[PDB]
Amino acid sequence: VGEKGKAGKEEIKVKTEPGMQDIDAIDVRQAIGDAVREGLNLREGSDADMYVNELLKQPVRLLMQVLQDFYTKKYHATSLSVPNLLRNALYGSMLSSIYRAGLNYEQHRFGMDSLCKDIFTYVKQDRDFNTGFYLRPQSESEA
Amino acid sequence: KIIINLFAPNLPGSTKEDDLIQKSLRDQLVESIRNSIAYGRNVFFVDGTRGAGKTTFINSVVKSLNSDQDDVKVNIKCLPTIDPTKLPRHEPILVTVTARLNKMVSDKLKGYWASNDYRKQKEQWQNHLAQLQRGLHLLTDKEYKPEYFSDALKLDAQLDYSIGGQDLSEIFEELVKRACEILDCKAILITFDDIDTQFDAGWDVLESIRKFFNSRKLVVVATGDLRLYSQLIRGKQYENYSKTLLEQEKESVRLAERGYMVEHLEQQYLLKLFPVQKRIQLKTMLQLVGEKGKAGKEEIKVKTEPGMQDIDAIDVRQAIGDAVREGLNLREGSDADMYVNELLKQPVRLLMQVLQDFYTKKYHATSLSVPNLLRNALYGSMLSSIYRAGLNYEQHRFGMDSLCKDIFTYVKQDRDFNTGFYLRPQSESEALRNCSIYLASQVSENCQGSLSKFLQMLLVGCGSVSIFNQFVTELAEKFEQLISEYVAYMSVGRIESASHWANRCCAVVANSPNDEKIGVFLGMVQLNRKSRQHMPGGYKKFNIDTENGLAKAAMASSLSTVASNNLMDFCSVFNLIGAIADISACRCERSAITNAFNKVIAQTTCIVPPWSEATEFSDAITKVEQWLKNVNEIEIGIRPSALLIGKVWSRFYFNLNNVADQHKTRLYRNAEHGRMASQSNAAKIMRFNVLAFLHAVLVEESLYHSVSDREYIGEGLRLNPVTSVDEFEKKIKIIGEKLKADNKTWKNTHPLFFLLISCPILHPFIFPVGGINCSVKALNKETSFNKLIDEIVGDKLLSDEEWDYLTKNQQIFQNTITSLNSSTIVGASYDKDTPA
Amino acid sequence: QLQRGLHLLTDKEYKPEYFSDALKLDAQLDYSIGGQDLSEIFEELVKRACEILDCKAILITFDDIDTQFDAGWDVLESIRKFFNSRKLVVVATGDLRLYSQLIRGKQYENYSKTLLEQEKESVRLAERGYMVEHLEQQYLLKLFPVQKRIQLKTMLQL
Ligand SMILES: Nc1ncnc2c1ncn2[C@@H]1O[C@H](COP(=O)(O)OP(=O)(O)OP(=O)(O)O)[C@@H](O)[C@H]1O
Repeated sequence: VGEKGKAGKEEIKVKTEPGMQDIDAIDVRQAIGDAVREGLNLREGSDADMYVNELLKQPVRLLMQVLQDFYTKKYHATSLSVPNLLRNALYGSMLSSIYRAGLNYEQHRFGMDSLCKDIFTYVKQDRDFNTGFYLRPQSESEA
Repeated sequence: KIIINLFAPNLPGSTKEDDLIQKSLRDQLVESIRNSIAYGRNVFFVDGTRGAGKTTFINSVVKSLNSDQDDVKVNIKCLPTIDPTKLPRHEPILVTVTARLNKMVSDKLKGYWASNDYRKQKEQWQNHLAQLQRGLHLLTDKEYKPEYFSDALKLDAQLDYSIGGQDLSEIFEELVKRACEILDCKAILITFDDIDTQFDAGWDVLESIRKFFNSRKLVVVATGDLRLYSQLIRGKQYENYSKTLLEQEKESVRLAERGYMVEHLEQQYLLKLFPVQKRIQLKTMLQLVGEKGKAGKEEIKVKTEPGMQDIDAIDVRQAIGDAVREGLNLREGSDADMYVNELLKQPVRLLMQVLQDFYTKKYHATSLSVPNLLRNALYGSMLSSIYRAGLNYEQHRFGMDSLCKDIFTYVKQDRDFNTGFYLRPQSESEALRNCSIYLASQVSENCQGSLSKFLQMLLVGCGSVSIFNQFVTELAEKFEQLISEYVAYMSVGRIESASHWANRCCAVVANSPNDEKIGVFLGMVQLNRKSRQHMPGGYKKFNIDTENGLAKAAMASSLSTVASNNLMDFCSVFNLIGAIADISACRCERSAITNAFNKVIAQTTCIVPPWSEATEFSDAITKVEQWLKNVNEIEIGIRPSALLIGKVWSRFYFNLNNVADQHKTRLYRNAEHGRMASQSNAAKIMRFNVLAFLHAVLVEESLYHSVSDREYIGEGLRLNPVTSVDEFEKKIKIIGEKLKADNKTWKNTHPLFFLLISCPILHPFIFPVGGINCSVKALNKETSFNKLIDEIVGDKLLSDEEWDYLTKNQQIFQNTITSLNSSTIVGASYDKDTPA
Repeated sequence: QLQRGLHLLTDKEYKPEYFSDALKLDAQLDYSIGGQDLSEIFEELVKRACEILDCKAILITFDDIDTQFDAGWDVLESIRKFFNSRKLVVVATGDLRLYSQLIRGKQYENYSKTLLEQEKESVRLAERGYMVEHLEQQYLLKLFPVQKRIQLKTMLQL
């Protein structure tokens, strides 16, 4: 699908609601971009571009599981907390990488001090000190 | 409406509707299952840690789907829940599913009313069972036999079998399809119980689901822990590797990618089996009850005593709090609910067995010692954590000595020597966080209805933690060896008396290498034991016989002697605290008070530790006996806590650091009078040291003692005065006019502080002769300060002439130390003078 | 009847077919405990032998295990499991610090080999040593009461 400015090999579209017409199906990058931008609270910039690109680099199974879980939960909730709903979707797929790092994998332990421990564990695992706290996917390890 | 009955059995089998903690999940999981059938593998997962209630929850789902069989348009038949841990070791899961499915089909065959309908479908079911019978060896074979090839080519099975290879996946798929026709259902629900007891057995469950349960006629729900499944799956992907490659490619460049590859295999294996959109997390009790005031997800109530109805139930958050508010002797605030929050995050099995062992022994006792009831509950509930943390397990030794040993070892592992003696449930570990509330119930139990034992935790429990931190740790494996000497020297867990520990503690504060040779240590002053030439002012060798009856007795307890290279008499404040603890243990008899007064000064031979390289007397016992009778009449209603004991020591210990160095240099030639705040002679160092402890018991106990419901110190800055008395005076002044506003006494609100301000030993230290500052404003605050003490105590400490003699620079005093200021402190050569 | 139950001593596995012979009460001796109890069969065997021999008790004597101290584990296990009756007196000889070394090795065999390798930290290893030392000091106390222990004296003492 390219890199948001390239005429890619294929044009993939996603139906994010039940009964959506194939004609009115938004682009795959936009569907992922909607979750990242409205979930991680980002604007139109290189910060969101690298997140969505990294989600494209994920396996198709992992990509669809994030896509399916996020939008299926979103539709039921609307009948908001998009970051929370995305946190539900991001949790399941990015769960095996949590254990490889040492994150907080208990929802009851979703304490603000744990995130400080999590990020400190993250930046320690990232091995970058002056830029690790940016929470950028600049690492060379998929975890 | 979730009403948990604590006196009910509260077991997965005995759990019914209206007391299911997980009800929104059960309602929404059933709908998700039904919708997936109305429209490959259809597998749902219910996640949760051990004891989260997976077995209780998943049984309700089977019950929910079983009820109203024909009424629901979508028909689902549920097999009985399969528990992999209780199955035979080598019995395949496919055998278990078929055996349970066969009985469900067989009972339906016996239910028909038409002979031909029953006869025709019975042989079809038997035909599929025979095919499965023929092919089960494909699972349990250690090798292939050429005789099987001729059986594989047998295409006379009479069924479709779109692929012919004797595929057990296809044989079971047709068997399930036939079973749905007989049972008249759209799908069959295979249910798997959690594997937390033995997760080794969960590999066959995982393998069977992907190999055999791929039919659209099958829906699977499994419970367990994903992190427990992950280590199970990842431990199998390591078995796919060739072992020879493992030792040969041991380099970190290939071992990293090998660990990376297994993570990729584990990540997709978990995603292949359990889709994320099908997963469900069992919410913890904290996640269901909410926070302090914010409304939670559901509202849940509990029944604490038998025989009440549902309207008498109370919320689980309150019931756990009341067991901690009373069990740990904590008032409502940010330090009591953190224990409730920590218990809410605990597994439900662990939480029920806390609220059961507590209230079962509370209703059977009230038909008390609530701290003792909770401690018994938390002893068994946290028992595995206690063994892991290396504490004392014997219930027949739950005494004062064991508790002080636990505190030292708890902070030895908590890595928190600064504030780790609050026993706060704040540690990153799980065992130490569990023992943080078991030990916090130990303190609230042993130090309940007592004063001698409360100071024992304050001085020996919290004290030995702090003295190690600042005076012994600098010498440190060595650290474990050093503790093997520090605990042995200080006799932690085997003390005789608080003064005996103090006679060793005062050495330790001096054993540590301190510069400038000044004898103003932390919480003590090293009074010179001899004299020489060039002694300016009225300064001489310290004398004990100079003081009168009570003054001699009070300072005799305060004195300590170390048997170093040269014997060094030490006067401290821990000895006063040690003596009070020893005296408060003595009963009303006057034949034993003199023993607690004389065991402290004589026969004291404290050798340096291995890590160190180098009749007016009767007029005081009548006051002690009166105070001792005043102790036993109020000390019963004393309700302290591990937080309060630690917090009091925290304020107390910081003052000793302030006094030690702020008065270290302020010693000059004209310091004997102590008229001005600049002069800080040895009679002022210890005057503030005692006032430091009286203030630590003043502010901290006004904040956390559970007997008081509303604050008394009030909004302001708490600076624990050193070199001054004004802010100490004002806080007593505020409470005096505060207790009068609501017409409340000075005894019930501050039972702990009242019995220490009225202690006969501390009285000659409040107003010494080299003490009180004599400026116009200093006497202005101290005139009311002495009056305030007399008012709260109930009797005058100094008469009109006694105060006037101290303010204006002879009449002997028995309730006031005199010769202390004349004494000179070791290493303080007064070659200078006090600046104006 | 003792021969019928000897297989339990030497069997390397349980035979489900023997459960039918572990349920028969056809014996007129009327053993109070459930069927196939070697500890009980030997008790009436010894009780019967006391009547024939016309004696109050039978003295079972064991030599020392100096030349092979692994052979003494069966002696220790047979004494507690079987030789516990008012009709039986047992006298054993041998180095007590050799029996202790033999019992200590057996108490370590009750630990799973995976746990021993996976928990080598000092805090757990020291606790294991305390448990093993406590376990084998009580084993000697039950097997050999202190008031019945006798220590041979050497020439220097005599
Ligand atoms: N809905 C409930 N109502 C009351 N008590 C409950 C409930 N759910 C769980 N409990 C309590 O918590 C305990 C947890 O046991 P449960 O079997 O439900 O959990 P599990 O650890 O996932 O299962 P298993 O015993 O199979 O390992 C129960 O024994 C019971 O005491």
